[PDB]
Formats: sequence, C-alpha cells, structure tokens
Amino acid sequence: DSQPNDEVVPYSDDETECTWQVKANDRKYHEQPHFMNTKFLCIKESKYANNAIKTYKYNAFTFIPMNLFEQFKRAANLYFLALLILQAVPQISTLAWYTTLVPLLVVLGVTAIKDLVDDVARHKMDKEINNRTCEVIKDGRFKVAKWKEIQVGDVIRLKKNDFVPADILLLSSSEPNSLCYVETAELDGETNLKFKMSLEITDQYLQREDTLATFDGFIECEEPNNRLDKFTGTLFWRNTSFPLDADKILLRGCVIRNTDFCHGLVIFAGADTKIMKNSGKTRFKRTKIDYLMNYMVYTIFVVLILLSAGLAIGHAYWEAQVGNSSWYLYDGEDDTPSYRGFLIFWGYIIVLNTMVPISLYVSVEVIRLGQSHFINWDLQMYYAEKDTPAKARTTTLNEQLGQIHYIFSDKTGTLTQNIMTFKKCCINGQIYGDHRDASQHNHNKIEQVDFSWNTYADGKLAFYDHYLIEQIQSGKEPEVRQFFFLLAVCHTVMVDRTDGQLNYQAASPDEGALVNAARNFGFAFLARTQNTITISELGTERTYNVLAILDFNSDRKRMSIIVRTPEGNIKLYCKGADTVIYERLHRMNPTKQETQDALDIFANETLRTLCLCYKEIEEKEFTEWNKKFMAASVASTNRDEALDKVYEEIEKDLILLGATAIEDKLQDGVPETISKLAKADIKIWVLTGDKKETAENIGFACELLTEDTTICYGEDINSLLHARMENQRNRGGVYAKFAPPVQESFFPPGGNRALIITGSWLNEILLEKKTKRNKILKLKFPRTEEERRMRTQSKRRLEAKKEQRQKNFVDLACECSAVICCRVTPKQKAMVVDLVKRYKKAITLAIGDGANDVNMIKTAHIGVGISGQEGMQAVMSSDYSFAQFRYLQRLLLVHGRWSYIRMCKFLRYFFYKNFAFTLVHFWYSFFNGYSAQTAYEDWFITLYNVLYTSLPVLLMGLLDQDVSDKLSLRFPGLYIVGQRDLLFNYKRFFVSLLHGVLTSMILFFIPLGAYLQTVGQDGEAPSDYQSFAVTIASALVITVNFQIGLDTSYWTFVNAFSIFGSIALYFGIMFDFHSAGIHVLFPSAFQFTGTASNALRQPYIWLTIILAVAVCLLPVVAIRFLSMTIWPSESDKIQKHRKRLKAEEQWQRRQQVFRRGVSTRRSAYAFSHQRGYADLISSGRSI
Amino acid sequence: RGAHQPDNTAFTQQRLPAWQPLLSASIALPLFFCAGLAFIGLGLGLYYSSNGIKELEYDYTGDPGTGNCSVCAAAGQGRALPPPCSCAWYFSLPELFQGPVYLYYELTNFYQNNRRYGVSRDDAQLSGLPSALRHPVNECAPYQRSAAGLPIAPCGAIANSLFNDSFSLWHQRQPGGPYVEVPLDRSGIAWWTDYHVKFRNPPLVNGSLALAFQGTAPPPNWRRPVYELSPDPNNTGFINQDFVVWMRTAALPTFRKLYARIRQGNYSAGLPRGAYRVNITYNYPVRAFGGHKLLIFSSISWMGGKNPFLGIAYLVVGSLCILTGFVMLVVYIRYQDQ
Ligand SMILES: *[C@@H]1O[C@H](CO)[C@@H](O[C@@H]2O[C@H](CO)[C@@H](O[C@H]3O[C@H](CO[C@H]4O[C@H](CO[C@H]5O[C@H](CO)[C@@H](O)[C@H](O)[C@@H]5O)[C@@H](O)[C@H](O)[C@@H]4O)[C@@H](O)[C@H](O[C@H]4O[C@H](CO)[C@@H](O)[C@H](O)[C@@H]4O)[C@@H]3O)[C@H](O)[C@H]2NC(C)=O)[C@H](O)[C@H]1NC(C)=O
Ligand SMILES: *[C@@H]1O[C@H](CO)[C@@H](O[C@@H]2O[C@H](CO)[C@@H](O[C@H]3O[C@H](CO)[C@@H](O)[C@H](O[C@]4(O)O[C@H](CO)[C@@H](O)[C@H](O)[C@@H]4O)[C@@H]3O)[C@H](O)[C@H]2NC(C)=O)[C@H](O)[C@H]1NC(C)=O
Ligand SMILES: *[C@@H]1O[C@H](CO)[C@@H](O[C@@H]2O[C@H](CO)[C@@H](O)[C@H](O)[C@H]2NC(C)=O)[C@H](O)[C@H]1NC(C)=O
Ligand SMILES: *[C@@H]1O[C@H](CO)[C@@H](O)[C@H](O)[C@H]1NC(C)=O
Ligand SMILES: [Mg+2]
Repeated sequence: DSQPNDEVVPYSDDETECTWQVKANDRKYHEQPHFMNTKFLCIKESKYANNAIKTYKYNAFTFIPMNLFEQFKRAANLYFLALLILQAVPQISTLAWYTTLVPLLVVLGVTAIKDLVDDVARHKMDKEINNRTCEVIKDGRFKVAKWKEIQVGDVIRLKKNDFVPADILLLSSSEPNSLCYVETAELDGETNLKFKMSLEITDQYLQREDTLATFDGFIECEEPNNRLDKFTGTLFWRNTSFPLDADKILLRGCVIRNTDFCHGLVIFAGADTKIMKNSGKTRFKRTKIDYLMNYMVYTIFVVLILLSAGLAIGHAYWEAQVGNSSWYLYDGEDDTPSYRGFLIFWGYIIVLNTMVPISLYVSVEVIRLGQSHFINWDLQMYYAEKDTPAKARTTTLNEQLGQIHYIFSDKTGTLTQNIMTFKKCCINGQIYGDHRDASQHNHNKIEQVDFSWNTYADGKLAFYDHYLIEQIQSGKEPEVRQFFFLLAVCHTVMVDRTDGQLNYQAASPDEGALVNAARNFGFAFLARTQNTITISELGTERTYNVLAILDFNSDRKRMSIIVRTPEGNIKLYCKGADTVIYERLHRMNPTKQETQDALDIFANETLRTLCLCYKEIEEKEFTEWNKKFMAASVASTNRDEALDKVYEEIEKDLILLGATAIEDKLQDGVPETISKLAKADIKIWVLTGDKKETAENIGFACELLTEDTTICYGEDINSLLHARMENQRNRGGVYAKFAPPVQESFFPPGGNRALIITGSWLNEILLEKKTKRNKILKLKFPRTEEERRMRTQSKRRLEAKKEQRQKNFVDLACECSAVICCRVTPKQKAMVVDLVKRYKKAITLAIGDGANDVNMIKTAHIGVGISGQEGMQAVMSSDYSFAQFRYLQRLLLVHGRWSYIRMCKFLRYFFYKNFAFTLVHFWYSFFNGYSAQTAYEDWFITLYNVLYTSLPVLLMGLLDQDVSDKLSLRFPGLYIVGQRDLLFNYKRFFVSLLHGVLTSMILFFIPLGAYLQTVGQDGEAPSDYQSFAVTIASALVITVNFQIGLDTSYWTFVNAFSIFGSIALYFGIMFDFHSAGIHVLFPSAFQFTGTASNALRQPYIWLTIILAVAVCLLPVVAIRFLSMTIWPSESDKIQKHRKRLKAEEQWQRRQQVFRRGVSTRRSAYAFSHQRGYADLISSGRSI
Repeated sequence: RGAHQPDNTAFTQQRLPAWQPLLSASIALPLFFCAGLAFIGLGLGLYYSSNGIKELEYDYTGDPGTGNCSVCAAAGQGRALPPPCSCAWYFSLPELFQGPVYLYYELTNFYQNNRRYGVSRDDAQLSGLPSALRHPVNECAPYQRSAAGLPIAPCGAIANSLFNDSFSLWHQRQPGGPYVEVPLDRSGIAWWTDYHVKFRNPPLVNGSLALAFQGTAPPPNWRRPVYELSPDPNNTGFINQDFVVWMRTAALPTFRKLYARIRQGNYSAGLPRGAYRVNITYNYPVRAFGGHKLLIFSSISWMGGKNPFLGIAYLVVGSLCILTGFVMLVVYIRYQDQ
C-alpha cells in the first residue's frame, strides 16, 4: 500500500551493469570495429557519440529534399504543379514556350532563402556552446581544449564557477576528503547546493597531475537511460573493483561552487548525457491559419472544376446547333461536337485558373518576415542591464501569437531572480521594522540607517528600523541580544576567509540570509573548526563547544544544536516550522498568543517564516541522553531512524524567542503582467520541479492564488475524482438509471479554487504507475493465452480505464482559477501540455529557462525562452527569446493581436481582388458561344496581380494598426476577438467570395448594357471588342484600389502614395503599350494599338466607368455605416471615446489588513535545504 | 550607448505619422445626398439626349415570304456567281434629318468574337513588312496556302469572310421626275490610327502596287486581288476603307458597322422631304445559319447612338441613393448612446 510520497520527483515510471565499457584512456580503444554499428552504405559512425551539439535542421546537402517536402504541405503548391503539368500537353497549350515554369521556381525559391536564413542564424547560435575551453589531458599535462573535442574516456579538470561539460565521474578535488559542491538550478529547479563525495580509493592515490596521467580503470555502467538519480555501475580501477552509485556523478547542466578545482572521468557525451535524453522529438510547427487556407484551396479547386464542366457542356450543345452551320467558322479539322466540348473544358480550366494566383505565398512570407523584424527592433523590449535585444527566431509562427488560450511557466529563474534578503523579525510580541517603528527618527525621512560601528557591516543589507539598532546599541534589553545570537550558531554554514575579509559559503539560500543579518547586526560568526565555534559578540570574541547537532530533515522540519558556554553552562537552540514547534513548547510561555497573532501578518504578506526557541539543558541530565544517542548513533540499519527516535526526546519544554521572515524577490513586473493576462481571458499554470512549500509563496506573491481561495491539494482531488467516476456511472450504491455526467457538479459555482498537485499524486490521479515484474504472466504465445480470440494478454483495454480519468481531470482543471504542479519530471510537463491540447482543443504557450523546460517548450504550440543569463539551454530550442517575464505583455497584447488582425485583413482582401478579376470571363461566356474567349487584353492578365494590385495590400498588411499601443495595453479585453476566431473563420470566407462574385457581375453587366448599341462619336467604330475590353479593365483597377482605401485605418504617406501609384502606373503603362511608338520594331506582340488613346477620348465611355465604380463601391459604405451605429464593436467604442478620458496608475498591493472571518491557520513555512550536512560531527571539513 | 540597442527611428518602432479616418455621420449623409442629386441630373440629361435621335431600318433579308429581296432567296449551292439579284426598296420622308446622316449595315447571329475566329489573322504581315509578306503564320491554318501552294496575301479567316454587298441611294425632285443619285462620302470611315499605323501596304517595287504582290494568291472566297479592291491608288490594298472597317471585330453577336455618311455639297443638311429609292446588291449569304441583314439610317449627338439603357440606369441609381440616404438618416437619429 505504498502511497505517493509527494517529496520524491518520481523519475522512475517514465521509461517507454550492461557493458558500456569506457576504460578512460587510449582513445583508439573505442574505435574498434565491433563496438561501432553498421549502416546501409560505408557511412557507419560509432556507438559512443561525440560531444558536439546540433540544433539546426538543414545540413549541407539535405536542404533540397527536406525543404521541398515541407514546402508542398501547402495545397496551393500542388495546385500550381498540377497546372504546370496540364499546360505542357501539346493538344492544349494556348501558350508559348515554357515561361510558366520560371515564376513557379522563383516563388519556390524565395521561401527557401527565407527558411535558410533562420537556419544559418541558429547554426551560428549553436557555435557558442562548442567553444568554451575546458582543460583536458592530451598526452602529458593539462591543455586548453574546446568542448566539442571531448570524447568518452577523457580525464578532465574543472575550476570553480565553471560549467560541467559532460557526465563525469568525480575522482579528486582540492577539498578535504576530496568532495565537491554543485548546484543544479538548470536540472530540477532546486536552489540549494548539493554535495558529491568522490570515491575513497582515488582520493589517496591521484591527487596530482603526474599520477593523473596514468589510468587503467574500467567502468561497467548502464546504457543511457534518462533517470538522473540512479547510475548503477562499477569501477575496475585495479585489484578487486569497487562499486559506484549516484553520489559520485556530476551531470551536464550543473555548475561547480565553493571548490577551487576538481578532476573527473568522462562517461557520457553529447546526445548521450542524462539531460539530453529528456528533450526529444522536435516537430514541424504550422499555425492555425494554414489549416484554413488549405480548405480554401480545396473548395476553390472544386468550384473551378464544376464551372469548367458546365461551360464545356454548354459549348458542346452550342456547337452542333449553331456552330457547325456557319461557313465563316470553318476549320480543316473534323472534330465531333463532344470532342470539341472536351477540348473547351481544358481551355476554360486554363482561363479561370487565375483564382489563387502564383503571388499568394510570396506576399504572406513578406508580411511575416516584416512583422518578425518588427519584434526584435522593439526598443521597449530591450533589457538595459544584461544588454539583450529580445529577438525572434522562426518568422513563421507569427500570427499564432494572437490566439493563445493557455500559458505554462516554470518557477525558478522565470518568475524569481534567486535572492533571499531577510526583511523583518518579531521578538517578544511587537514586530520590528515597518519603516521607522520608533520615536527617534520616526518622523524623519525613511532613509536607511547606518551600521558604521562594526568591522563586519560591509554595507549589503537595507534595514529601516532605527528603534531596533538604537536599542541594540543601548543594551537596554537582553531579550534581543540572545535572539540574534541564535541566528549565528544554528546553521551549517562554513566560512573560508580569503584575506582578512570573511565571506560565507552557505549551502542553502535560506541560511545565508540569517547569518548575514546576524553578522551585520553585530554578532559575527568566525571559525567553526570541528567541535568549537567562535562568535564575536559585539566585538568580544568567545568560543563555545558543540555537544550535538540535531540536523535538518524533510519530515522533521526543524534543526537544533546543543552547546556549552565558557561559563560552564549548556544550552539547546532550535529553529523550525511553527506547526511542529507548537507541540514542543513549554507550557508557561506568556508570549505565545502575541507571536502567533504576529505570525499571521507575515504570512498575510507574501513571505516565508520560521520559529525560534531554546531550552536550558543545565549540565547533568544531558549526560543520560548523550550516552543514549551514543548508543543509538553507531548502528547498521537504523542510523536514520533510531537516531530519529532518540532525537525526539529533548524536544519538550521549548520556550519561545520569536519568529523571523524572509522574502523572495520575484522580478520587476510579474504581478502586473499576470493581472493583465488574466483580464485578457488567458489561463496560467505554473509547472515547477521545485519543492511544494517553495511553490506556494510564489503563488501568493504573484497573486495567482490569494486570500479567499481554497487550495484543495491532490489528496482531496483523488478522492473526489474517484467518487464521481466509480459512483454515478451505472453504479454507486443505489442505481440511478440516468447518472447524468453533463452537469459540472465538481464544485459549486463559487470560483477562486486553486489546485496544487505534486508529481506523485499527478501520477496517481492520471492512473499511470510502473508495474513490477511479479504481476504479468509471460510473453505473447498460445500457451498462456489460448485460442479464444486472445482473451487475456491481447485484451488490454486499459484505454477504457484510462481516457476517462484523463478527460475528467482536464475538465476538472478547466474550472479552477490557478493550477500549480510541483516536483514534476521534465517529461510530465510536456505530458500535461499535450493533455490540455488533446482535449478541449486550444492553443498553448510555454515559457521558461533551463534545461528542464526544453521538452515542454518543444511540445507546446509556441515556445518562449528566457535569455540574458549564462545557461542558454532553453533559448536554442525556443521560438522567441526576451530577457524578462513582463515583456510577455507586449508580445501578446501588441504584436500578436496586431499580427492576427493584419493577416486576416490581407486574406479577406486577397480572395476578393481575385474573383472580381477572373470571374468576368464566366459571365462573358454566355455571349460568345462558350468559346473560352477572354474579356481583357493579353498584357493585362499577366500584369494585374504583379504590378497593378500588389503593393497596397503589402503596405496594409505591414503598417496597419487598430489602436495605438499606448492604450492597447490599457484595454487587454481587445484580445478576445482574436481568441475565438471572430475576424476570419470559414463562414467569412464565403462572404468574401460572395462580394467577389457580385463585384464581377456588376462590373461585366453594366458595360454590356451600355455597349449593346453604338458608341462612336465621330469616327463611329461601333461597339467593338477592343474598346469593350479597355472599358472593363480600366473600371476594375479603380474599384479594386478604392476598396483598399476603405480597409486601411492607418493612412501613412506611403499608403496613399502606393494606391495612387498603382492607378497611375496602370494608366501610364497602358498609354505606352497602345502607341504608335512600339508598333514599329514590335509588330506582332501588342494587339491593342491606338485604341487606348481613341476609346478614352469620348464622354460616353467615361460615364460608364463612373457608374460601375459608384455602384460596386457605394453600398459597401452604406453597409459599414449602417453596421457601426447599431452594433459598434469594442475597438470602435474605444476609438470613438478617445478624445476625453482619465489617466490611470494602479496596482499597489491589494492590502487586506485583516479579515472578519479568520479561517486560514495556514503557515508560510518554507526551508530550502537537504539532509546529511552533519559531516562536521564526523570530522572537520574546514581546511 | 549599448552594443545592441536598436536604431530607434520612426519606421522601425511603428511610429510613422498617419491620419486615422473614422467613418463619421457627417460624411455619409452628404455623400449619399449630393451623389444622388448629381446622378439624377446627369441621368436625366442622358435620357433626354438619347431620345432626340431618329433611326430607320429595313431588314432587307429575303428569308420570309414577304419582302422585295425575298424574290432572290438562295439555296444551298452557292448562287453569287449568277446575277446578284439586285433588289431595291422605296420610302418617303415627311420631314428633315437636320444634322449629318450616317448609314450602317447590321448583322445578327454573327459570332465575330469567337476565340478561334478572332485570332485567325496575321498582324505582322498586315502591317506591311516587306519580308513577312511571303511567309504567313500557322494560325490562319485553313486559309494559309492555296491549291497551287502559294501563300495568301491577307492570311486570315476574318479577311476571307468579308462583307461584299453594296448600296446606292436615289431621290426624286419633282413629282413624277426620274430619280437621281446623291453622293456618299465613303472616305474617312475608320479610326485615323488604323489606316496610318496599323495597316500599310508594302513599298512599291518599280513603282506599282501590283508588281509587289507576286506569289500572293487572293483569299479563296474573294473574286479580286487585294491590290485591286478599288481603282484608286490612295485607297487600295491593306488600307481599303471597307477592309479596315471590317477587320475591327465586334464585341457581341449582333453588331453594326459604318458604311457611309451624307454630308456633301448639294445639301449639307438632312435629307429633304420627298421620295427615295435604294438599290441593294444581295451577295452575302447568311440564311444558312439563321442570320439577318439590316440597313440603318441615323444621326448622332454628344453621347453617340440611340441606347436608352444608361440614362435609365443612372435614374435608378440616384433614386436608390436618396432612399438609402433617408433610411440611414432615420437609423442614425433613432440610435444615440443606446
Ligand atoms: C461574297 O462572299 C461570299 C462568301 O460567303 C461568296 O460566296 C462563296 O464564294 C466561294 C467562291 O469564292 C465559294 O467557294 C467554293 O464554292 C464551291 C465549293 O463547293 C464545292 O465543294 C462542296 C463540298 O465542300 C467540301 O469540299 C472540299 C473539297 O471537296 C472539302 O475539302 C471541304 O471539306 C468542303 O467542306 C460541294 O458540296 C459543292 O457541290 C462543290 O463541289 C465551288 O464553286 C468553288 O470550289 C473551288 O474548287 C477548286 C478547288 O481547287 C477551285 O480550283 C475552283 O476554281 C473552285 O473555285 C468555290 O471555291 C463558296 O461556296 C461561296 N459561298 C459560301 C462561302 O457560303 C460570294 O461569291 C461573294 N460574292 C461576290 C464576291 O460577289
Ligand atoms: C460541319 O461539320 C461537318 C461534318 O461534321 C464538317 O465536314 C467535315 O470537314 C472536314 C474538313 O476537311 C472533313 O475532314 C476530311 O475532309 C476530307 C474528306 O476526304 C479529307 O481529305 C481531309 O483530310 C485532309 O484534311 O485533307 C486535306 C486535303 O488536301 C489534306 O491536305 C490533309 O493533310 C488531310 O489529309 C479530312 O480528313 C470531313 O470529312 C467533313 N465531314 C464529312 C462527314 O465528310 C464541316 O467542315 C463542318 N463545318 C462547316 C460545314 O462549316
Ligand atoms: C420594291 O418595293 C417598292 C415599295 O416598297 C415597290 O414600289 C412600287 O412599285 C410599283 C410597281 O413595281 C409601282 O407601281 C409603285 O408606284 C411603287 N411605289 C412607289 C413608287 O412608291 C417596288 O415595285 C418593289 N420592287 C419590286 C417588287 O421589284
Ligand atoms: C436602281 O434601281 C432602279 C429600279 O429598277 C433601276 O434604275 C436599276 O435597277 C438600278 N440602277 C442601278 C444603276 O443600279
Ligand atoms: Mg528554471
């Protein structure tokens, strides 16, 4: 009945001594043929991977196949290729030599260049990590070398503050007993230091360079496994080989601290490290608009086929009723009418193909490249201190930024900046340090009080209570001189004074703050040799002697020490959580209610608290328990539990001293950002690998979960989900015969219900645990499982038992105000993201730094990496990378929604300018015998969507903006109209097409009505094809460019210049093609000669263009005006009332001094520290 | 300052000055009222100018039982070679035609805008290049060569199928007096650019048009070489007025083409009241596919022909414009901060 531990981070139960054989020296040993695998051709590489890192996708010579395969995921390219194949059949060509291939190649190469520039950028970003200059043993001494040339089997040397290049086995260092201190903030989000102990045998042998240049040991570790905490294996160093475990292993993303240098054997490298096994399966990301464009292309293809078939039938019928009777339409052929219709089918396909023209993915690429370059030019997204410009890395996921539903964010390094900074304390009743809290300098300014009376103050803490220091100087009360001394005695900090000035080597963030405060409030802490620690109380040195150090533990939650003063008197000093101390305190303490009622204020602030007490052990009773735990210390299997039993024997009569407070330092702008994003209907989940207690002060600090919010840990969730699932399906005691699962009866509609879940309970709820070997019978074969359709082993149906817990949990998390998952494997974060994106289909964003967020960043719809720090493992797999969390305000509420709006405007206008153009030949077909005759000039069809209408739409898709960004962050609600697909869905595409068909109808049937009868003025060329074509064409290039003026809402100078340049270019190039100048030296190329300057010279023709423009343009204005004073949209309302409105400046704290319904009784206890730092009681690891 | 701060110009930060137009209510109403009023006035002007023009037609096809030319309705053998069955028809005018008078001929059910038919021409040769005369293009496929294999001079189906009728007009002065012929100015009946830029007959070798057309056989359906189309050096060849007028194709299957205008010296006014006769020369066969042939006397104005469509369209658009103006005004007034 092993229940979830909720303290373990279950790296097990995630998968889906075995001859790895490194023998670290003589490289050529691993080059043996049998070790290395074999491939199809001579290109067989190895078994032991290299130490290089690759992130780029296009290698030297797979850029042609791989890019063109992803290039044809767009349907339009298949459309163009089909047309290319069609237009090459000789029986229907209607064209000159292959000049329809080159435009396809240009269109297909622009995207290749654009997608190669990004690859080059990341290929040079990948260079930095490979040139970090470690030190390796080449043949003799240590020599400087690059990271990329470290191979499995190399002795390496590392210095302090330097990254660990590969998975190494520590074998020596420069510390007593050769141990090392490391931190792992990029592996599992912890913030305290871990200690790795080297093997004993190598400590007393190598220790030096010359002996290090001699090694024969074998390692028989396992194969790369992605466990991060087990590493079974042995070492055949010599003469009765020695075993190994995870305590003698350093991983890759870890960094050394507080040790001058160390040595190691490389065991893994490159993509074989235990941190490179967790990031997997990079995929090809496509935005949500591409899946819409594909359906558009398919429906337009169907429409084109049907229309061409109809016109072919019409021509077939017309041919053998009036066609094969006219002596002037005579041909040398003898084609039967059905064959004539079959041939006209292809002619009409070719004529009407110019729906979805070749300039569709050349304009989208330009628009997205422009917006991407807008992102990284933003001066308001630039971090001054670390000098990072917040660049964009993909240039193809750019309109996805304005459709986000969820955000998942790591905690350590993303929301916090890893600073502790002790704030205030509560000694004997009243709290200390509000801002002045005194009578002297209480009505003065609120500046910092000096500490210019010690030799140790060193000016690093900011304190403001003049009363506390004033009293400390006065010595008017001995109740505080005792408290601040406890902070300097109850810890495991080690001091290593470099030169005179003393610095503190604290293993835990939560202990360094207290010792620093003690030191710069007097009460410094000097040497700590092995049994006696020296304290400089107000400049007077004293030396006590430690009797025992009752160490910290995870389930104890307190730490204490027993000392003896030089005055022959023993004492016990303890500190720990209030909820465990309040069962230990002596039953006479008057100031218990005073401090308890002061412990709430601290916890009502967003900060973490501890409780302090001491006990008078006298000098006699001690001895009994002293020999008692002497008897219980040295044991075989109970060192961790019998010692715990003897520990819990002097935790009685523990009179108080007071409580302390420590405050995390999230960042500048996190809570405002969270509030803004919560107004825009986005949901935030925090997925962290850090402890459970630590990821509650962050929850309260950033105001995800606040007062008046039930927390509802996973213990409750499992019971609730089991009760709702097992009962009320068709069971649950009494049958219901309905058992309706439709009502969301999970919680009553009260809102503000948080959800804090540990990784172990996350496994338990989701019905996913590893099964031990003693639960299954055998393999698959007809002996255990019989012939009756494989009734047991092939009949799993665990997906029935699953797929209901998963969906139920995802629907449970749908109605919680904030969800926080703590102590999660890197794989489980991606698991949660994929669960949320599989049911309730939504667009997801994942943000975070460090190497434990690569999986989640890759798996989400958008992956943002936090940069500016030193470790950049989450930045090279991301899509965008700024340096602060708060910049998320502008990536979404300014760039993302503008980009979505502009792309939707472009797509709405493009499929309108194209049907108004092409769909005129269809209407013309009824008047020329369905003969596939065009209604435009030959030179107008090949220049329409290249010169005449291509620039205005690009300028609108780049420069347009709805409202300025100075007040686009003031109104986050404007985001919502993009989140629900309300600007361009499938139903709107069929309205743009209807606009197109109506425009083509009214552009063809008015000039036909005017041209039914004569139009000549004095030359009398009565209604003729040339003038008709000029009239129809010149009345389209005006309406299609006045319409783009009714769409732009941000009229820059270049926009108007572009529109009128388009119109003038059309007219001024038409008057040049139709001229007597180029009729000579180009006779049979320009059909319309002298017609432009001969048809456009009469009023009747101009009175026809004006009417067509005024009819296909004026009802649009009427509709817009009639749909704006009856249903004004949100942006319309904002723009209308912008003239007079008030300013705004808010977000103080949401102060909540006290509640009239006091119910919390929840303690803000949190201590980031591990167990086993009692090495001092074994020996003095000092010098 | 800073090795990586962007440039901070106007464009790079999305700060270019820009006028923001909001579609107010003080712009919609004046537009839909002024534009409507202008459309009403302009359309009324067009409607009255399109109705003061007088036209007169005959439809001299011989298809039905009745009609003077019906006496020479043909059959399916080809009987242009026998007498051209020159018919005639008479009319009287009680009033004048003040203004110059234009004479057209109209064909119906004639698809001159068929795609295969329209492209069957050689523009390069027809321009007049001395080299391109002998080698036509493959597009004039069934009218490219001859029975003797010689190249054709026009190279087209449009030029092969040319209107070959003729008309003449006579008037009687005194009651009972014999008819007399009145002039028809058959010159300048095309665009000035067509017979000065488009079409040019090739340069004269040894100084004669005839001596520069050797080898070039006439089109199969004609009866005269291209350089013999009229006994006038200034009007002969690729620049013949009838030939150039016929080659400017029409847009719809029912078209008319200009034949002549009456503005000569004897009476530079309309046709005086009295009795007139017209002689026709029935040579073009159209009854095979169910066509028609018409003669048209008309005058002109500033707008042109006699189409009443566009004025009525303007009146309808203006009426709809003012009605939508009132509807929008009412909607605007009823909706204020609601
Ligand atoms: C005003 O313009 C009109 C234009 O419509 C003129 O009318 C046309 O005048 C043409 C003469 O220039 C005349 O063309 C030929 O008509 C007869 C041809 O018919 C013969 O063939 C028929 C079968 O049709 C098929 O025959 C050929 C070959 O066998 C096939 O390859 C092909 O598929 C055809 O479909 C038979 O049914 C007929 O009974 C007859 O046999 C002939 O008189 C002429 O043919 C020529 O033949 C040889 C070929 O080398 C010549 O050497 C010879 O000299 C003949 O000229 C003639 O070319 C059109 O029929 C006629 N009507 C139309 C087109 O509707 C008017 O003449 C013109 N009037 C003026 C200028 O005053
Ligand atoms: C209306 O529809 C009818 C029938 O559907 C059409 O009549 C057909 O005209 C075709 C055009 O020539 C005929 O094709 C064959 O014609 C002759 C017949 O012997 C044959 O020699 C042709 O072969 C050539 O095209 O002949 C030339 C002669 O020199 C060669 O040079 C050339 O290389 C080919 O060898 C051709 O195969 C067809 O026979 C005929 N239909 C019938 C039933 O006879 C009309 O043209 C259509 N249009 C109208 C009437 O306007
Ligand atoms: C053509 O039609 C006209 C009238 O439409 C006919 O003119 C009349 O002809 C008869 C005898 O042929 C005369 O007696 C009349 O005086 C004529 N009418 C006049 C002069 O107004 C003409 O005969 C017709 N041509 C024919 C039938 O060949
Ligand atoms: C004109 O018609 C009249 C009526 O018969 C007659 O003089 C003759 O037929 C025609 N004359 C000419 C020159 O065509
Ligand atoms: Mg982190």
